[PDB]
Amino acid sequence: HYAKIRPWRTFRLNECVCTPYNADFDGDEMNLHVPQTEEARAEAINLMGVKNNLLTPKSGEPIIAATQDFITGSYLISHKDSFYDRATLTQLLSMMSDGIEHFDIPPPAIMKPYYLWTGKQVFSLLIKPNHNSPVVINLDAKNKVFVPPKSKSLPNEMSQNDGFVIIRGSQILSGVMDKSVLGDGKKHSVFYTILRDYGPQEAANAMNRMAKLCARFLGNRGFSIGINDVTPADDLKQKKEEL
Amino acid sequence: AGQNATVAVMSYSGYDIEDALVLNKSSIDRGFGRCETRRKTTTVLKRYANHTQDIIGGMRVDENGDPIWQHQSLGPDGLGEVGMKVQSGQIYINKSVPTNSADAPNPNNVNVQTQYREAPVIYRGPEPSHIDQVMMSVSDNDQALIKVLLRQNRRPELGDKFSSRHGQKGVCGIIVKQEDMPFNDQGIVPDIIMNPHGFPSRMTVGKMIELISGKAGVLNGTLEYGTCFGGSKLEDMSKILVDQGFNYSGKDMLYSGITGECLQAYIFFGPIYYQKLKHMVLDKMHARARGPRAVLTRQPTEGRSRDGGLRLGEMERDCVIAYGASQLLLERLMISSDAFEVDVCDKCGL
Amino acid sequence: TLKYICAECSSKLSLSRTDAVRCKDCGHRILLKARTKRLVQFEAR
Amino acid sequence: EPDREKIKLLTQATSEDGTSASFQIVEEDHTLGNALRYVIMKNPDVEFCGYSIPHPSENLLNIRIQTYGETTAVDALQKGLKDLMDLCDVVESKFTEKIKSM
Amino acid sequence: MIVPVRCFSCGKVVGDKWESYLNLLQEDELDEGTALSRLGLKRYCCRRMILTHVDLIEKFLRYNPLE
Amino acid sequence: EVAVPDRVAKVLTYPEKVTRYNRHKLQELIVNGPNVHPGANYLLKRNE
Amino acid sequence: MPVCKNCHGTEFERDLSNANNDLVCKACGVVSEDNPIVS
Amino acid sequence: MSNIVGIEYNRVTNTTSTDFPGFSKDAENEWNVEKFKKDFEVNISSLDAREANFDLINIDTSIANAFRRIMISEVPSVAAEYVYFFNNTSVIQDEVLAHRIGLVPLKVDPDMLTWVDSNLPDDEKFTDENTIVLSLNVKCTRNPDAPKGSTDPKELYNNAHVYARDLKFEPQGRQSTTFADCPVVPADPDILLAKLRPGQEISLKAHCILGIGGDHAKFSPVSTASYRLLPQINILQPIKGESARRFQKCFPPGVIGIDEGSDEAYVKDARKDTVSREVLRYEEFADKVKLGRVRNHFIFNVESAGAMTPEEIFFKSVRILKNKAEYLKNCPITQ
Amino acid sequence: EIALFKYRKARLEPGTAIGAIGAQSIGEPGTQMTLKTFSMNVT
Amino acid sequence: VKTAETGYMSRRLMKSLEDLSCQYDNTVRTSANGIVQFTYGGDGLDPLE
Ligand SMILES: [Mg+2]
Ligand SMILES: [Zn+2]
Ligand SMILES: [Zn+2]
Ligand SMILES: [Zn+2]
Repeated sequence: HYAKIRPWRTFRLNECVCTPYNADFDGDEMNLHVPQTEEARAEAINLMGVKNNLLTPKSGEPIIAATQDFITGSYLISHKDSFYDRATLTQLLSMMSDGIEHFDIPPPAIMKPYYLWTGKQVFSLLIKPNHNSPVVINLDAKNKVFVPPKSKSLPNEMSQNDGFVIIRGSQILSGVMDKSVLGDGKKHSVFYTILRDYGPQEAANAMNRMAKLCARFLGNRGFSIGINDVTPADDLKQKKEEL
Repeated sequence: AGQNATVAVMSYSGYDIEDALVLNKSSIDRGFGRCETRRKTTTVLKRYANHTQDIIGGMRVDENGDPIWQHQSLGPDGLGEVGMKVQSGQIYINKSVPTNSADAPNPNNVNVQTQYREAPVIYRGPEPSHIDQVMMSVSDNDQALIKVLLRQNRRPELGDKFSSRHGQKGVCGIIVKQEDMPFNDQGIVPDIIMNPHGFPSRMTVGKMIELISGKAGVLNGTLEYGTCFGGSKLEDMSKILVDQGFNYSGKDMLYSGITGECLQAYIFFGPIYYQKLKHMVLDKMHARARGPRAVLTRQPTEGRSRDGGLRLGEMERDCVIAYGASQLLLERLMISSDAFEVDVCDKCGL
Repeated sequence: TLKYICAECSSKLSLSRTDAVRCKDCGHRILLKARTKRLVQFEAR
Repeated sequence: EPDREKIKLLTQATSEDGTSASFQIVEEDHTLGNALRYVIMKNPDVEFCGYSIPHPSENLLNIRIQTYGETTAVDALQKGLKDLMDLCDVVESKFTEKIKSM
Repeated sequence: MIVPVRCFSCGKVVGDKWESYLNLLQEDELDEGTALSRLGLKRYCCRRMILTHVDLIEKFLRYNPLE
Repeated sequence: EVAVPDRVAKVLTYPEKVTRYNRHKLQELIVNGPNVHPGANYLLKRNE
Repeated sequence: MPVCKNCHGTEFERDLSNANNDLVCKACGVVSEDNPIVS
Repeated sequence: MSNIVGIEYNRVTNTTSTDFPGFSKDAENEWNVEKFKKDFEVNISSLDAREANFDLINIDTSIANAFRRIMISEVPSVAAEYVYFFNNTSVIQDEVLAHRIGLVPLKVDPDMLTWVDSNLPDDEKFTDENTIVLSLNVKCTRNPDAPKGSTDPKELYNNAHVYARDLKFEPQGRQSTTFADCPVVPADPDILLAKLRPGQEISLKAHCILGIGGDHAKFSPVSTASYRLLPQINILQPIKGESARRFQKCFPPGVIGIDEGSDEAYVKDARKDTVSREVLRYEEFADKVKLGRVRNHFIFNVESAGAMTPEEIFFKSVRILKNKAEYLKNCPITQ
Repeated sequence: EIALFKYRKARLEPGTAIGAIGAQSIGEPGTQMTLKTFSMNVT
Repeated sequence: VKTAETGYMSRRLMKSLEDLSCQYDNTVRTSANGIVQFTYGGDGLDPLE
């Protein structure tokens, strides 16, 4: 890793790379080292850098994409029904790459009766920020579970949910950002695609602009598990009582 | 053995990943989880079998200047005061022994007590502390036993463990100033925020009943039950919560901190008894420099006590072999550890 | 010097340089030490 | 007094003529972040203005005001920041003229 | 030990909240909750200290060997 | 990046041989002092 | 014990800070020895 | 959108204020300084010495969040920090006792003092307006008297429960000038700091400072400066008959009432209830009575720590927000 | 172009401790659920 | 107990397979400049990427 100088003497690394360390944040100490000569410092950073080590070598899938809050908040961002206001989309698009780089606002998914951007276009803006970044990619995959398209339909997109995803020109057109589409799974995630298409640097930049996005938005949206959330209904009770 | 605090179960600010709590400034500043760490340091002064005694006299004034940084908090008695502070270098208890009594000469009329060299024990510590109780006494064999304990009032900092009594652990992630945490109609800002992800895979639903039971206990007045297989049930509990005017499930509508509008999903919050553990970050921080080495291998010591040393190998040095690093694995096991100068030869090169 | 508070009846006694340390009429063996008369300073944080 | 400490234009985020500028303002927090975003955003020339702190332990805030081809984003913040003062002056005047009763 | 001067989460003062509670529990008895309702407690995180907090300083000041 | 706090960053050094390029920066970290964070603890000249 | 380079026969002081505690001289500043070896 | 949110049993709807030009095909009316002055009239309920319920109108949640954010932390207050001691032989250690001395409010109005710097040490820290010094000394013996008191230690020991009124005030020179027209006291005199016993002694000298709420917790003048979105009941298809009794027993006995006999259930007022939403459980009111939480109202409930009236607090918050914006307006831009 | 550029790059670059990578790969999956349900008496 | 056995299994699996290079003849070679397989996996490709 590189260094960073912050107060509050406990360590900080990130949370996207917590999976290879298998950390649990339960009073878990974990020591660091420094190289000494100018040979071994570059030998560490060019051969063991985090941008180089996006893959575990046991099968070649991406292992460092994100973790639980990031995936479950991007699912709430891009579900199917999270139409954003222009002020809300404006704040949410500025709050990923705070002031370092700019964006080109696309035409929204819905014209004159109230202008509302679909959350999938909002995740599409996360991948391709501008036309100055050659980050055009293509993907077609599956959101880890789907009810199959019960009729006689050739694509797996005509289901009760989003199901089969598709990316054409760094733009998602259907789907959510759950597991095995985002990472920690099979070899068809978005970050693996950015990696194989345009190197390690843009792959790291997409993750570090998704992290500041979702960590700062999920504290604003709201999410809880109350006793109403885990309440068995009377129908389930009377079905269990006879079964 | 703890402290009570209201707590909003939500995913807040991304510092709530895997048992990662987030505390509240100006709520922790009002005496929430304040610690007192007490360590004693007893140095019994003994008289030797060489007709001598260890005088604990000190107080080098050095031109009437409220004396120097070594002997500042010692006073004109030899023993340290009560209430004075010490920050990594003041001598708080004196111990002066002679060296002619280290051997066994005859008890001649020559000066046995001719030198009173200074070998005390000093408070080596990262943070300043105070002395609140120092006592000198007697032991079994008529010698001056001295016990002194030092205490520091540790403010609970960032990195400190905070675990619920119900079965979920936690280390704080960041501290929030006052008002970036979501309030309600009454305007009560919660203290801590727990992970919603900590509930399913750890499979805890009794804490989700504990917030409701604590809310009704602080509402109706009575300290409520909750023992094994009995106690106060939930059916009358929801009736009490809906009879006062709150929600029947412990939920509440909350207003966001950084933007002021409402929260899209409801957030439930109530008191949980939160105990603090013996894992203060000052007691677990470690460092290493070019410091002490052993007499046997000229390598650093173990643990944290002597100086410290953090080994790598037998499963750890093989990782950079799996990477293919050559010069790092050479340097951090040869040059940074010990650079030695064995002379060799060609003919019988021993 | 007025220090060396007792631990059984709390009497202010001043032992000499050779005492083989003993208390006053309480009949005790150990003794604590009184607080210094200086001015300790810190903020209320 | 040449007291340049608060506002600072990012030389590595703006365009050539103007129209977009990252303003790194110091010693300020969410006390005026959404109070200034809401006023600059309802300018019909300004089309994209949002605020985000880099890190909470640092006392920094970055705001990026994008606009169309009419006005400069440097001078757009001037008119979008005078109007919050006008808001507070109107609220203070009405509160003073109402608190004289009862 | 001693009740704090202000509560943790909110900021309402908790002075004249403890002795006026035990004085109201000994003389002019109320059950548990109308005591706080007549003393003036509204927000229920200001009510988790007077209801809570066994008094430890009255048991700590017992240990003084004729001080 | 791992955030290394200054309570363990001021005790954890890295040698830098001056190479007529960082002479001003290393002179700044010498004149600044080892108490504050951008500084230097120890030094070893050309002579033994 | 008085082995030094710039001065001769001065006093010494093992360090208290930085967990380094080497036996160093005064008024110029030279360690004048190896690392400390303790048991 | 009619300035109202939806309240469903699992989530809310239309949280964003969305009242800007550039939202649907035209200018959903712009700022227009004459219109914002014409369409702004507030409604004050009451002002006590420790209670204010003054409302607000025609502004979004953003600047209302600003006016509750600066009110709770970013307005100055007055409290003691530096507590000098003299041979405190109590059982309470000096850090916790000085914390109790600091954190209690001190009833004295600001703008009689200025701010302090971090440099210029102790002989020059307190320059002619910095210090409200509060000197204290207390000790007791066994009280010479004949009570019995075999359980309660009230008449047995002198002043064993020291209060906030024991903290005296020492004026020096010009400090007595601000004391003549404004005598200083603490906020509440019946605030328990410590508990002592005979043989123990507490004497000290605390210095004061002017601070902002970002430093410590004692620099906040308001306990709770929050607001409330007003609940608007939007009941349709009236419920006359015997269902109004269950409709009254389900809601609080406040906001809703019944005329007479077999009439419908009207609404008494607006500023009475929170949202209990028990009606979203039963299969009678789940699709018959629709409530909500309207914007535009922002019911305040502030209370003082004892330092100043809340009509001074809100005015000071508005003035310090205007000054904080003016200091950024007059700042030159330098890359 | 793209398929051949991804195939010539996927050739194993010489000078790599393939035995060390493989031995870290085999020794890694220490989960070992060991479902002893059902072919009877097989480990 | 399973992790206690698996740690020693992964440690004693290592030393028999620790020194195994891959020279520029597209072969995999041992410590004594021997050979165990003439091209890695039959193809000679990287199993990581
Ligand atoms: Mg662990
Ligand atoms: Zn005695
Ligand atoms: Zn409270
Ligand atoms: Zn020297």
